[PDB]
Amino acid sequence: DIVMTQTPLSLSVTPGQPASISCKSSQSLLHTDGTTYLYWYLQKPGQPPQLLIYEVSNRFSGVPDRFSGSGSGTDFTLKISRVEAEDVGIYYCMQNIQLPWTFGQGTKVEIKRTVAAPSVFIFPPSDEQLKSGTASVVCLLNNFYPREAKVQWKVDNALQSGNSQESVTEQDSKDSTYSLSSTLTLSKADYEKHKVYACEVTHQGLSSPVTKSFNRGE
Amino acid sequence: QVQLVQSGAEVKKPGASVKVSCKASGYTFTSYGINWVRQAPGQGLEWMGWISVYSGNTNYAQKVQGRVTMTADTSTSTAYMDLRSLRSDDTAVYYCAREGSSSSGDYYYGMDVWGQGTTVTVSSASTKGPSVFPLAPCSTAALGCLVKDYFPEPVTVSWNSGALTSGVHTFPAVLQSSGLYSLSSVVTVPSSNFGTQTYTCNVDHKPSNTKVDKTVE
Amino acid sequence: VKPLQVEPPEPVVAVALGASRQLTCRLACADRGASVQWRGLDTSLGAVQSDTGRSVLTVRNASLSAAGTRVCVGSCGGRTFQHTVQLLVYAFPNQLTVSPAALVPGDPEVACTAHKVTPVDPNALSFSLLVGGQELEGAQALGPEVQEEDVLFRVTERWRLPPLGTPVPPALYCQATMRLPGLELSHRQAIPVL
Repeated sequence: DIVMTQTPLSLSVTPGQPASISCKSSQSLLHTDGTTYLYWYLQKPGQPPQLLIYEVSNRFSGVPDRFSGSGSGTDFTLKISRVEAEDVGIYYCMQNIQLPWTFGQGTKVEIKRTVAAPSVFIFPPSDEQLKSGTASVVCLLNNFYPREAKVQWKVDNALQSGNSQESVTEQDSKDSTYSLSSTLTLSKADYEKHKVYACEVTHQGLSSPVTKSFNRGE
Repeated sequence: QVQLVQSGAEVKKPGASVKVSCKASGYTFTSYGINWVRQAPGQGLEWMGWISVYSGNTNYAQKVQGRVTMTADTSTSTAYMDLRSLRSDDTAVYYCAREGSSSSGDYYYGMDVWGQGTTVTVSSASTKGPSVFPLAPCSTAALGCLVKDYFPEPVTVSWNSGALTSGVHTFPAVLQSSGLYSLSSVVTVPSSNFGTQTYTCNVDHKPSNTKVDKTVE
Repeated sequence: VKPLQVEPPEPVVAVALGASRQLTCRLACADRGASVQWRGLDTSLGAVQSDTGRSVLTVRNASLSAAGTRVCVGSCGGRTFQHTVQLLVYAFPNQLTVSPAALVPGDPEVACTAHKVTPVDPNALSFSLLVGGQELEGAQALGPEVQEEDVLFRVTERWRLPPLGTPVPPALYCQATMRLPGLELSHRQAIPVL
């Protein structure tokens, strides 16, 4: 199988600035008929894949000239002279010369903005849910940049592990920030053993970590 | 407008089988082949197999060879992917795409038109509607709804029947170890407003025909 | 060069009514089991034979019903190629009439009609009045008139005649020109000046 390797796999681009993605195949993509079968696809957040470039350097209908594909043999480059908010998503290269078709890992493109610290919020479980015999505590880090942040759960000062999950939104096109939601889940019984519930947040934008907490039963 | 319309999301148990369809319109079905490409959650794209509409020839990727059959029906302009012996690791969105050249054979475009995709959730869980809990605190405050223990995907959430969109963040669902999903939707508003204005989340889970409105105080 | 090639390669091709056009599709692929396929998208396909050339499609005794778009399709190594060709069937017999048949000084006008022809669009069907090979100056066209007699057409061009002066030309020449992709035909009819 031909191996397609993209570097880098993450790009943070200042509005206006150029972006460049390298795609290398383990073997040449030039066919005996003269065509070099290297293709670029873009998958935007929440949407199906779309054709971006065909045969190395031909832009598909509707693709701005600010996207430009080039290369030959085993080394290829996709350049984007400017990255608009609409351009963010995951870009894939793919060889179409020898079955099975193989894609690169996909390079994630995002807008680079000034660092922005998160607004941190914590939510106790609802009485309604506690009747159900389960307790979820939720910590919200709202509108921060970059997406790299750390949420640490503490119950009575003890770090929690394996009973929390989180997810992050797609980059906001207006302010270029992210929000993150983390959920700690305890049985109603375990919840009732401890008083202090805290979420500890570490971010490039915070001088020191920020803690939000409440006491169960206040 | 060239279009590929795929069948709806499916839930199947490990070891079962699934048949995804891809209905073609807006172009000549027999002048293009059909690829199937999938994407497991938070993963890259991966080519699955190919059906040559006009000849009946196929090619399968290693991951599905021996338990997949792809075909094309020229009577209804529909292509099918039939994947048996399902694994949890088959869980993915499955895309079909037409594959072909310019009208003169001049350029090979590759996959220029894609279907919207079909979510295939290989799971042993049973269909369950969500539980909606308020997310309230103990000049900005945050509030929200926790949409918990549902299956399968998706649910939809809005606030104030679409009238409230500003500052809303509806996060990706996470899959709990219980095999049930959980989702949060929040909105930050001026503090004085939390308490004078009305904030209601509208939660929808079509698979279980579940409609929930929750006002959070 | 791409695997699938058709001869002739032009995207649209012309053929005379009642005449025949043969189109050859071939696919340069290394694996055997490779095949191509002609298909009629807009019209009935015609007769395909698989040996000579490669895949040879033949339109025979062409009627207007044969005009339309056809495509040849073929895959090589998992890549599907197509070649589209559109066929135009035209009627343009050598049936060009003039009125009056002969000109008499004092005649204001002359008309010339091309009979049982198609298409009749001015970009393809054009008329001219000529004298000594050259278009007759002072001649004023009144405008084409399309009429009937598969349903063909008769098309009439009328000209306001200029003063013919002395010596009156021995004859004027009405000429109809047919221009289609790959086609240029003309018929000339004489107009004796009495």
